[PDB]
Amino acid sequence: VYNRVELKDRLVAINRVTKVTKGGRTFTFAAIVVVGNEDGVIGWGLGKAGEVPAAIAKGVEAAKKNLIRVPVHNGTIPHEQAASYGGASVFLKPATTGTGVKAGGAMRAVLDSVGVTDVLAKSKGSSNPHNLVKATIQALAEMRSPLMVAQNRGISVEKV
Amino acid sequence: PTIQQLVRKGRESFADKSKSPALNSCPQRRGVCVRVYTTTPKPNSAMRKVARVRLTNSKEVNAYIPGEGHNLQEHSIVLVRGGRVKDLPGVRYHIVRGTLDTAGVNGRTQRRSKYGAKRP
Amino acid sequence: MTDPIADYLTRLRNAIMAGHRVVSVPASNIKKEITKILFDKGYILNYKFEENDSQGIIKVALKYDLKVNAIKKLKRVSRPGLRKYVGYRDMPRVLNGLGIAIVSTPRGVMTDKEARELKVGGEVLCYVY
RNA sequence: UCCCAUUAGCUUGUUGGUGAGGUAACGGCUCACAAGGCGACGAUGGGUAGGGGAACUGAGAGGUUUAUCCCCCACACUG
RNA sequence: UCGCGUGAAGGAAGACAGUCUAAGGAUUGUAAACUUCUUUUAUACGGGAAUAGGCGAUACGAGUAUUGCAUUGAAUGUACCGUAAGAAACAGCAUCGGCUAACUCCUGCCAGCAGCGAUACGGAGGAUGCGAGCGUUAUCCGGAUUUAUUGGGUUUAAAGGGUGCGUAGGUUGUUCGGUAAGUCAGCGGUGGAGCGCUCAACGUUCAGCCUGCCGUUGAAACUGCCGGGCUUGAGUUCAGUGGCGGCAGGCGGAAUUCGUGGUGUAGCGGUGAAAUGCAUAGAUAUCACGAGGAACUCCGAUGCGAAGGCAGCUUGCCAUACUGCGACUGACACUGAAGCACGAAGGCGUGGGUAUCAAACAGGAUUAGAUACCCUGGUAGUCCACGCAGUAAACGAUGAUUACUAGGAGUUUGCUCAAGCUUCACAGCGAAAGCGUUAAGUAAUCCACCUGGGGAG
RNA sequence: CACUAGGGUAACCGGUGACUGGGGCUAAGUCGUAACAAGGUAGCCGUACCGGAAGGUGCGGCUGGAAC
Ligand SMILES: [K+]
Ligand SMILES: [K+]
Ligand SMILES: [K+]
Ligand SMILES: [K+]
Ligand SMILES: [Mg+2]
Ligand SMILES: [Mg+2]
Repeated sequence: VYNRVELKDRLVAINRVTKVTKGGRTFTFAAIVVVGNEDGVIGWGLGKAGEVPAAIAKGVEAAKKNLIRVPVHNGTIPHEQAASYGGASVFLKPATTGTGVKAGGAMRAVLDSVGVTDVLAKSKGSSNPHNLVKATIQALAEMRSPLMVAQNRGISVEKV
Repeated sequence: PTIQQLVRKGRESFADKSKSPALNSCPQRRGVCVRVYTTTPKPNSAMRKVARVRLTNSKEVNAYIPGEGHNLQEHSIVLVRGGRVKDLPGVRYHIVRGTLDTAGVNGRTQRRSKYGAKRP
Repeated sequence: MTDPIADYLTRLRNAIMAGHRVVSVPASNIKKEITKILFDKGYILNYKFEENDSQGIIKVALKYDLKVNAIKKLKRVSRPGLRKYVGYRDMPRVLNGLGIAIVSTPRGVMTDKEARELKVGGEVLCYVY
């Protein structure tokens, strides 16, 4: 995964995460954030702070710190790709130019942050936000451009 | 399983049961009020009005009476539809208000069509 | 052995996973054809055939970048338990045209591109990309 | 071209041959030697359905159901 | 199901409702003042659906004129006055979801879920959907991959048969030729753009699939079949090395039980403490002789067997494994539904035997009770032979076969090498614990099994 | 020859019956404490015998057990 170290922020989900102590229950606040510039660079992070704005800010900082470069062309994907992370599995396929993003939720947030316009996306695992976004970014990272495939194989006129 | 195992045996698909089996794939049935009594919910502690009714399809069931104030009594012809009550074991049917012997709720000004009350 | 072609694909895949540079195989005619197809399509560095007292040996030197192999996935399609036959009008595209499918045809053993050019179908041996 | 092996053997004109009769017509269709035929690729027995194109509905795989319409089959209180 | 109407443009913050004595929402909403009539009503004109005697002449076809003919029906449509005049409901507003003040109740109630019993119940005011409809119930599909060929799984969530042998069936190392069953190809037969509805649903026409079935010609890479080959898989032979592998016959010492006799006398035994029990008509202990039954200390943690299992010594008869040969045959292979065989302990039947231990049973203790745990007795059983029975946490909770993929620490045998035997541990796998060359990694073949929990094996 | 009608034995599909036994859910009134910690006698599987009841004991097996 090429790290490639302005991107807008998208809040995927927040969680009311608790703790048990003899005195009582102490509550934290977690948040998954994805940063992207709709260009081919997307990062994700997890903020774990007390207040909701503090958690969102920490997640934004973590997502900005951890960024990768996703090879894209126009607004579609070069080929179909399936990837599983944890209890979640994702499948992405290219679609027609006048189709838009056909998926909702964490998949929609990740694909909007990466800027892909036309894509057919389906989730076959669980609806966990962490594993879902991680599987989607893994699927995007394992994606090879036609130029990259040509460079790895040799000649660039292999498709003929 | 292997391809030959599937060829020899195949796959078996079950049938989903119907949530209202006493209706016999009908929207509503007609019955007579065999008994009219009151039951206690399974953390609610109310007094829910129910009627044991013998339907014309040769079946006896328990039907809840929604609303406040029922003019029904024993040996009354009622219209019974589907729909169960969560906090009451047993009963799984409702009695339509404003049909046959059952009368509409008096003094109702909202949700009138669900309790058979005309426009005032 | 049950599926020698699947065994050949598995040997190649295991060598790629282990990051070896060469891999040896007990030779066969259809496997000689498959490795020739792979070499002319640009997935391995080179090959060599050694005709010994046995059926023979195939030695394949794989292709690595300046440390990623040129081959990403090998998938056997027509297994003995379920044979797959297709025509030229219904032949499949592997990795949306960026990968190949080795196909045995009455005109010989070639890829899906050459098979669709020659208008002939047959057995789909494997998907390679 | 539906389920049941908590349905394993079934059939005695049943399988074939000769001859005759009968039929619009071939034929155990019927009437006067050899013995067979059919079954774990499900005979036989039991339960339930009229069958298709349509129609509805799934990216596809398909599936559901014959409400109107069209084609075939069966029937006209019961034999 | 489709289409239309219930009016169109201006008119400041009336009266009456709410929420706060004024302000905000209803609200440009009403009231008047200016036009239009789709539509309703009254009148008139009113289509379309209706097309079907001579003059060639082949003497008859056939081509040309005329005649009446509408159930729908004042029905489309067209036109004329005088008028906004005749025409809007239903659901839900705490989250999922679009939409919030006040009064009730504090049971009555409501719910698809988180549930509230109120930004959830009932009303009043406003809000939000849809709209001649709006909701409730019933039925069927998709999301559901909740039967998974495309497209799931079985160590611990449901899920590997107790283990083998094997029938039908499924699968088939390498190579040289034939054939054409599967497969592939060709040729035949068959089965979106307009137009009209004033628009639309809807009618109607052509471009467009026939990609299902059948016939007829060709191709030979792969599967199948036929005819030969090869030795690497498989098997046979030979040599070496084994072994708590099976069956059967003999031989043993320690401990312990009983009977009969020497010595000897105030207790022994048991428990947390005791007691029930044995013992001066002679115990425990101790020395002998006689008669028996059961189990095999040290080695001893490792090895063998398909599994269950197998341990004193020795012999006989069997089986089997591992390694190699320059010996042989030539794919003879894998798996395996039915069936068959074996299968711990406990249990059953007949005949033996019967020392220890010991269900049931009896007594003594502890407890509120003790139908138990502790103690003392004690019969089946535990042992042998033959025959039934067919179960287990029969477990590595992990089926068999084949090929491939990293390192460390030990160990046994055959000699640094190859078999086997167990724990840390790359890639990879997994939900995680973890597995990791003896995989739970990468792949192929066949079998067994799972589809929410009880009911219920 | 067979449509029926008649007797009789045999099936299958069904009702009812003096009396006699499981299961589910709601109450929880009573009686004990079996399991979860070494749950106060480690637990569980098979089998046999015996108890108001959960259970107890004997024989073999397992760790899905402590503790040494
Ligand atoms: K480990
Ligand atoms: K207890
Ligand atoms: K205990
Ligand atoms: K065992
Ligand atoms: Mg389990
Ligand atoms: Mg096993």
